[PDB]
Amino acid sequence: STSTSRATYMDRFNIPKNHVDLIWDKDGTKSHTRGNTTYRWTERKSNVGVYVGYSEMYDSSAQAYCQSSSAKIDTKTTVGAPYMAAGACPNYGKVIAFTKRDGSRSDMTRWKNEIHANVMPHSTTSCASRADPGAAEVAKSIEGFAMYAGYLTHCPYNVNVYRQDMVTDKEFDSTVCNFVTESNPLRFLDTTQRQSTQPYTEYAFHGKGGHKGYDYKGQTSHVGCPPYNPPHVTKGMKDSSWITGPFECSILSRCTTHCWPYKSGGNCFRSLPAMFDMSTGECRLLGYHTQDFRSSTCAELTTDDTNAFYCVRPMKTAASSNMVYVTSHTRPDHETKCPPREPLKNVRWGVVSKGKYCKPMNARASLSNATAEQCGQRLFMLSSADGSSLSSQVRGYHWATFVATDCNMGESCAATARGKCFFYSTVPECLIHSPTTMAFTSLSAVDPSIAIDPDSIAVLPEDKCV
Amino acid sequence: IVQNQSSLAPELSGCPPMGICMDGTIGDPIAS
Repeated sequence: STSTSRATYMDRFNIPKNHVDLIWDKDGTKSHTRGNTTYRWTERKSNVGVYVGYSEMYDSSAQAYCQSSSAKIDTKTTVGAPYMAAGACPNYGKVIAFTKRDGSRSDMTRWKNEIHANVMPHSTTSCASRADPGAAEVAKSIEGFAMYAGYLTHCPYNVNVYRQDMVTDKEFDSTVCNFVTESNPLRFLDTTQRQSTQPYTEYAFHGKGGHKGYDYKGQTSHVGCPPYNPPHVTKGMKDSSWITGPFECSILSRCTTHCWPYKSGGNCFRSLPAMFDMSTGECRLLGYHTQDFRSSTCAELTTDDTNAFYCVRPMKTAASSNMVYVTSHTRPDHETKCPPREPLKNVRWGVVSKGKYCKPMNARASLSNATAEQCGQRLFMLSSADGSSLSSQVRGYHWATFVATDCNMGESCAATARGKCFFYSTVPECLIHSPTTMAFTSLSAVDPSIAIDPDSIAVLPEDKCV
Repeated sequence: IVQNQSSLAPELSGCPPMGICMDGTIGDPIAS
């Protein structure tokens, strides 16, 4: 049945239903087999914010470390609650931009620098001198959002990390996380590969190298000891080859929580979000869950105050369309449950009319004389957001149809064409073909020049009698 | 004091603070 197949396909565009807050649990009622592995999860709620997505920090380790009132989570300060970044669908084009408080002078590559959360060095035991946490980290004035490259020589560093923290964590699975176990640890300083210069080869728990990060070594031959001279240029993972897409990137986050140190009163790192680069395959863990901060106390682009947090907000641009914002709890069936990266060329969102026709959805709102990129950007900014304060801005719009004044939106004019953006809060059931239109979702990249066709199962002739 | 195992690790290592000794050798990872 084509109608059934159409509904099954169009399910991937039902963002409020499918962009959920899930947690991993072997007794969860939700499941999906991806390749050889059956993933199990619980859906805590639906309709997670797309622009900014949060849910309460969930820690099912035996000690429940990051659920403690004394655990510092970056969102407590910036949002007012201990939130992890949430949302089961990969968010294409979404980058955490460093901005002024009014959103101007945005910097969409600053995030690649490491954080300065006053963590490293965590210990200086046996060192000739001491140093406070923070001393080894990149200068506050160049702080980004990327998680530290690594910690200790490898993870799990000892069998107690593995047996007391990892295996008894209800979100951990030794098969899914088979690259960070006792028998197959994730290497930061690989001592099995000595060099003429030093007794190890440097890798990283995440990333492909080349970034500004903390000085893990210090200036002395006693690795980890003060003094430090950041920034240090990071190296890449020893083996990133299994990270083939955004969901695999989320697995790197899922599995590496216990690789980071936590002591009462300090930052507790868990369920970290990540950036995936579709063009290079790089998976980079982010150290912060915060996605938007624009309070009067936010630092605008540069500060020396290590107790301040930078002004940031999510942004999409045509040029950011290779980037993907991925939460730790990405759903393994996302290809069939979530929108694809590319906008959809030459179609209009609709709902089924009289069985075998499609009528356009009813617009909630419109924007005139916009570009297609602007349509996708504003859709994103008007979609949904957790954290309360942006509720007056977001409207619940997850689908938009751009109608060019006189450009075929599959041709080269698409990148500069102006026209009208129509915004919708209705779940779509079908698509109508048109030469002069392009369809966006709030999870789509916003470059009209990469737009592709939907599956033709979605497309029906227009009901022109409405 | 509440801390996770990776936080405690350098205090148990034979080669603190990161697991590489002054002479470039490693671990006993749990030496005490």
